[PDB]
Amino acid sequence: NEKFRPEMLQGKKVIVTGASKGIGREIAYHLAKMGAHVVVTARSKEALQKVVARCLELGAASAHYIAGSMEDMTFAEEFVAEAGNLMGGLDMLILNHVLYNRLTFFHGEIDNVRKSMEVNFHSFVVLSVAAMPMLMQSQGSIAVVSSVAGKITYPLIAPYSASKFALDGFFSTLRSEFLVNKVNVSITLCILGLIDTETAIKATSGIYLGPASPKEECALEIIKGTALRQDEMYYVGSRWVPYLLGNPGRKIMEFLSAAEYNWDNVLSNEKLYG
Amino acid sequence: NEKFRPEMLQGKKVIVTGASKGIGREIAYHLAKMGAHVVVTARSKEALQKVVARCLELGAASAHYIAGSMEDMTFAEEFVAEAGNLMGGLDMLILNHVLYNRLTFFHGEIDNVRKSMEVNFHSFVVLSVAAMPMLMQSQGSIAVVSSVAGKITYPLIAPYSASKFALDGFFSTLRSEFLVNKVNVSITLCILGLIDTETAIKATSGIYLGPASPKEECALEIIKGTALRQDEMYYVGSRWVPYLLGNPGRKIMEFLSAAEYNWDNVLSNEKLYG
Ligand SMILES: NC(=O)C1=CN([C@@H]2O[C@H](COP(=O)(O)OP(=O)(O)OC[C@H]3O[C@@H](n4cnc5c(N)ncnc54)[C@H](OP(=O)(O)O)[C@@H]3O)[C@@H](O)[C@H]2O)C=CC1
Ligand SMILES: NC(=O)C1=CN([C@@H]2O[C@H](COP(=O)(O)OP(=O)(O)OC[C@H]3O[C@@H](n4cnc5c(N)ncnc54)[C@H](OP(=O)(O)O)[C@@H]3O)[C@@H](O)[C@H]2O)C=CC1
Repeated sequence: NEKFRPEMLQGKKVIVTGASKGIGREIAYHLAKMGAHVVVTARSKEALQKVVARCLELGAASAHYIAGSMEDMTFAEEFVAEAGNLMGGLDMLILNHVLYNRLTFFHGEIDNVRKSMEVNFHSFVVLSVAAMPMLMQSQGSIAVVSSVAGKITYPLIAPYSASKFALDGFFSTLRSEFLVNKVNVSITLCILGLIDTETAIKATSGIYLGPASPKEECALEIIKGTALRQDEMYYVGSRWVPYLLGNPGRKIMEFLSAAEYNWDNVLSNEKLYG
Repeated sequence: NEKFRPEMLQGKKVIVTGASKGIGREIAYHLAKMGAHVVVTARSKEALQKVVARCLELGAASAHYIAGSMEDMTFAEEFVAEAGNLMGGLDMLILNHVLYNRLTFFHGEIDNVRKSMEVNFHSFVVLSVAAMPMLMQSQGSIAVVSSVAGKITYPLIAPYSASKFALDGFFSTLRSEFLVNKVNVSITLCILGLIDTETAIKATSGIYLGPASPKEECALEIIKGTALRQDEMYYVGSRWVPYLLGNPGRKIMEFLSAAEYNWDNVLSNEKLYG
């Protein structure tokens, strides 16, 4: 476990959300080629059926889908339980689905804000909570798929960028707690630049003109970084960009701030209850 | 308009949320000493009443309170309209209320996550949307009260930190678009370190031991930065901390990314629709 080897996903039990098309579908493909057990989800029954059949073709140990909407928090919680049952456990939770709005100036569409927060952030939280016990018993891993727009802001897309930023605040804090605690569930935040997904290409078409990175490789890098158990994985179309997105200032401040807690109390209140 | 002068708030029409205690109450007092028109809100009717009477005493041009809960998006939208009518307009919207959770390791309390997102983030957005036409006609200003834990993560407090990070993703993008567009409503993100608020002193008591900055001055600095129309205002108990909080990387990458849009198309799509 220093360099990635495809063999590391052999027989591992993996959930992939938003896997009927785009990057998600690609993640399933690569996991199937590695011979992982795979449970795939999104809203479209027929699209997921195709992915499932393709994954068995490619050499998945097993492949199933459960269709539903990630704005229903009850489905999200119950999806994880079914997924565990079909696999007899869970090694990796790949949180990938997303709601995209139109690239537009914000004009007070508060329903876009709410829907984006529901689909892109709250459900990732619900999925993680439902999966935590299985991940803890397998010392497994969570991929939190985000965006450059979750580290930095871009005109158009405020609703989306709010939800992605929220992911960083929540999961980074969680990892930080897991580290002190010492939980042995790893959390990888994936910071992706523009990707040549069909929705993204259509979305950005007359609007944003920077180059797009390929989805097949993107999907691979997500699994690499999650398997290698990294805090962050950057796939952003350049080697110098990630240095400007990982602000060392925050790193230093988080480091400095830890010496400000009284760990004796914190750790013994935790053992008392909660 | 280069150095702050108390005169700049004289007769200005200001909403302050979460203003029955802590920093909010201090904001109302400072605005009253400057002779502003003030509408104050929070859930506690009797605590608000006291603050209003103190504000009139301290020299407010006028002072009123409307009590209600920022979990209720209907109240938030109707509060801004009533506030505007009491004052005949609005020059400054100070978004300060917050729900605090106990400082505890996260153990799957999804309701804390939901409620924090509701009170700390969604309501900020609803208030701003409701206020925007009055703010556009006055070319006014919004203060978005955040935290160091909205730029950086801290163990304990994950749900809170998600909400604060959300505010940065949302409002910073909003400012971006306002500059392009060219709206003339300023948005000041207030990054506060530890403040000697009663709630904060109780909350952190046996747990976090860093020094606390005074709420009276904190409240003043929030209004100076908002009146001076700053993108960001730092009040963090140190002069070098802000350097580590404002990632220059982010600013460079935002500046570079701008030249990546086709603004001709963006601006003409805006002009035809939306
Ligand atoms: N494409 C890019 O340029 C970038 C992508 N990313 C990130 O990568 C991830 C995937 O992006 P991408 O592959 O382009 O997205 P796509 O639009 O290609 O695919 C999104 C997937 O999520 C599913 N989905 C959408 N809405 C819901 C819902 N309400 N409930 C359940 N499932 C849903 C979709 O299926 P269905 O619609 O049938 O439900 C689909 O399977 C996201 O987290 C995104 O933020 C980050 C930066 C850039
Ligand atoms: N205090 C500090 O160490 C730090 C504070 N900040 C920021 O400063 C701001 C003020 O915090 P502070 O003075 O410490 O907090 P306080 O607890 O002192 O004040 C909270 C205010 O918000 C109101 N409020 C809480 N919940 C709701 C609700 N659901 N609906 C409407 N009003 C509500 C409270 O009254 P009621 O419950 O009666 O409604 C009260 O008036 C916050 O945004 C905070 O995040 C940032 C960094 C540090």
